[PDB]
Amino acid sequence: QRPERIKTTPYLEGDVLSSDSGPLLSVFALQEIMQKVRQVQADYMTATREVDFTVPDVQKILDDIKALAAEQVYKIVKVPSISFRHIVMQSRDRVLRVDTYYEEMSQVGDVITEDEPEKFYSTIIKKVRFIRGKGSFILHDIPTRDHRGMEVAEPEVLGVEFKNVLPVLTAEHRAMIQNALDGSIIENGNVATRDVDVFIGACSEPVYRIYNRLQGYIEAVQLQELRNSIGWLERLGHRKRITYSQEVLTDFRRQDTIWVLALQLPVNPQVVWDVPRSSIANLIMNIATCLPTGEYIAPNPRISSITLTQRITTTGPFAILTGSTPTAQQLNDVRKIYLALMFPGQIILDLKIDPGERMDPAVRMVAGVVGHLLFTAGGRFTNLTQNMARQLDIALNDYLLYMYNTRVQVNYGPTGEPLDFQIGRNQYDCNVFRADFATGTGYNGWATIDVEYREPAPYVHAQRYIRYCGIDSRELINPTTYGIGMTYHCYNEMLRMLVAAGKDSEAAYFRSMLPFHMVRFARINQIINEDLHSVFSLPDDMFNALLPDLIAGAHQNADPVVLDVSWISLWFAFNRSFEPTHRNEMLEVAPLIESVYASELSVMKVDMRHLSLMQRRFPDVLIQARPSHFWKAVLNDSPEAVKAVMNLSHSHNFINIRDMMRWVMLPSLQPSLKLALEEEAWAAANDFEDLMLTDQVYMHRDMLPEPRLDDIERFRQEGFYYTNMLEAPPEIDRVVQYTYEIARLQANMGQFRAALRRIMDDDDWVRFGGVLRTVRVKFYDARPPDDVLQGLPFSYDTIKYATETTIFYLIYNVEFSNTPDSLVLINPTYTMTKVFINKRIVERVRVGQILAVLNRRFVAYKGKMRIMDITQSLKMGTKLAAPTV
Amino acid sequence: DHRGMEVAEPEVLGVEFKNVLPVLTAEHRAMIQNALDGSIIENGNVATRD
Repeated sequence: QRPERIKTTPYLEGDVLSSDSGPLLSVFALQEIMQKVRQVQADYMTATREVDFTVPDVQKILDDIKALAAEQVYKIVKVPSISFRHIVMQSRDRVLRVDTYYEEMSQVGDVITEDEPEKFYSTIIKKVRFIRGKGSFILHDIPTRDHRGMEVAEPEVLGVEFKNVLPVLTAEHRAMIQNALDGSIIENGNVATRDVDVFIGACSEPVYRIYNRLQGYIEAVQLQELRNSIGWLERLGHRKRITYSQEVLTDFRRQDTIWVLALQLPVNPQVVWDVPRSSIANLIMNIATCLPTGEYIAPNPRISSITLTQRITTTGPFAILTGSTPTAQQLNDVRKIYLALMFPGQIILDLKIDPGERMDPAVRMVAGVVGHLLFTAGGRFTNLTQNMARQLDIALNDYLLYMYNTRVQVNYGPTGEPLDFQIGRNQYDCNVFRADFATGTGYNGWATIDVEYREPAPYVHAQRYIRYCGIDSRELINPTTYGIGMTYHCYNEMLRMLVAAGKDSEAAYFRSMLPFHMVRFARINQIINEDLHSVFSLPDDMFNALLPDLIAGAHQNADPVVLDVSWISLWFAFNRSFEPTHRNEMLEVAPLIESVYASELSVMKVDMRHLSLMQRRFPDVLIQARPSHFWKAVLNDSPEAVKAVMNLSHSHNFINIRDMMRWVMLPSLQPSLKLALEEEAWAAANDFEDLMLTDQVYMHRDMLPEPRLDDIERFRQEGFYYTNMLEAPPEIDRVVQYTYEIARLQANMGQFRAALRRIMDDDDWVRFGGVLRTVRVKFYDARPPDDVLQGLPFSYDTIKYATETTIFYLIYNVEFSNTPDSLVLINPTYTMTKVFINKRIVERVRVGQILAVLNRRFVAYKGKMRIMDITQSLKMGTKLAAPTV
Repeated sequence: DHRGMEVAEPEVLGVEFKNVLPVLTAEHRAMIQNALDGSIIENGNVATRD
């Protein structure tokens, strides 16, 4: 199926040894990281917090991100909420209404206390998700009816309930209200093919604000935004070289279907790379969605042995090493070496000194040669530590001086460093094979440009093309040189030195394995810049600073993972190839999985951005608060799939207070449907009076009003009642201002009860402002008990400054046989608590304006329309008919 | 935690006054709590470590 795997000559055709895959190396790499930190913490006296190291199921995590793409933040409903109610009384033709949105806003979270700061943040988040979850509907297929030629709507789709008003209302206003119910007509409803329903209604302004943003979203987010997203998915498949079917996408929209698109496919890749200490978590997600399943191909066995007649056979110099097998421990070390070659800067190797294992001394000296022509310590990236590259130069110094043939001459240098001599008859200077991390004089990348830039990438953050040993992946399609001149500089100097030291039988081996060597790096290049190109890859501003922060030893936030290999694992990784067979299963669903993950991080950042300012707005509430409280609060009201990706390296326990504060200040947001529906919900809560929380609560000595009634019907008609709710707050003069620091000291000095009563006797007003309070609304007919009547704004335990207050309405119900002095007593009953709210909540308005609240232009869809989501169709394997210019 | 800055708990200090707090007067008990809230924790730097 591919032009590069057509194996004509039987050179590259060899035996299959083992296999590997994407979803297997992802769980293997996290095991080898967490086993190392659980090993050094068991051998030494370590003193830290107990952090459990469990290896999470990666395949369950990637499935749960995919199930989140099928979520629907909107909902389909036929009728809106109730949104208004009326309470009847003794009066006819005069009632009082109740906006029942604030009744629903009363019992949302818990009571705000001045000692639990984490419970304050969860009370806020529970309110805003209640606003967004309620005001996000479509209102499809409302019921209507007919009246005298015009189309009037059924009264159930109006947001007023008045069914208790009719059996007490007079027969004159029954017809005066019936013209209004037949006045809620359908606008331009007497034309067919309308395809929509327009009517007027009543709903509260904090929820109607969400209804405008969702309805305005579908007007602007349509086919052209699907046109950009599919056109971007063509360019990623244009690079990754996937095959297409003969089926293209046509932009034919039906006349009865409405498209809703919740995501955007060009992902801002900075959003993933601001998550604190997520450098290892981005690596494991890169393996699971991009590595293809391959087989380790052993080289052709006729390279060593050439059989002449029957019993005459040429034998190799490493006859003992080629006929060995890797044990099950060492095979897990070959899978580390190819895991460190595919991810160039991010994974670095070491040596793993082990006293239990006893090897031949010759396998170390042979594997000092193989390390010098397989790895890379050049001027751009490194595959191996400053210590691992030091024990290879000593292993080369010992191999070049243990001469089992006739000794060649050697002239040492003035220092004592390894490889400081001039071996050979013609005195090849062996000084150039010591590791020099600024130029890479020994390993690959000596005279090679192994990082090049040639085209703008689909993911804008990773533009580089890794080219191991200066070889393109197009030297398997159209080769440049012959089958003998396939040589590069870092290998060729190793051969002409190994001949000079008399080891020209081993040099015959490494020369005859040159084209097998170059083909392997020509397939690693076809995995790095062709398959492992995701948003989870490393950006260029972190890749370029990996090596120059390794030499200086400075601190870095993209610190590499150090893994351990063995000595013989250097040899067994030489004679393998990893030629991939099948690409990864979830490669096509990959960028939709990245899109949901980047979008859910965007809505988490906004929920911490607004909560971080509450201390600078109400400092008297949050005394014992810290930035880890809203970090703990909004992570509870978040999907567990996105939380499981952020804790892939158990970094939830290793974050200090100035790292989570750095994430909430980094500007990078991925716009989607939910963020366009969340930021509108936060805009409706920037006053807190729509959250039933206020600071303007007063205390003022005032008697319960005893209406000295003389006419029974006039007292019955006018609708007499009493509430503690002010219509307007008192003046700035004549009042006394208290706060938390003043009122707390007066309780400890014993002057809180005394100095407050002197204000109550001089007929003044005291404000307890500074903190917030939970406010409820109650209704009573007879005399309410003491807590409501004298209910103090504070309490005792030494005081509770933020006690829950209440709003009570006392409807005076009178009968015929009551004395005018019956409700007049000798000694009055005072009330103290008086709260102002600045909201139209409970207003006593006559029945001429009972349905004057119909001022909301609702827009509804007809029942023939269809509402379908198209977010699940943003796969990479799709192609569209009309290409994007 | 207190007012957005960090303070130390009273047992982290090297004194034990738990037997004198029941006898001590309520006027000075609120003043010894305010005196206890003055031991702020400065951030330091020991070989480039927090």
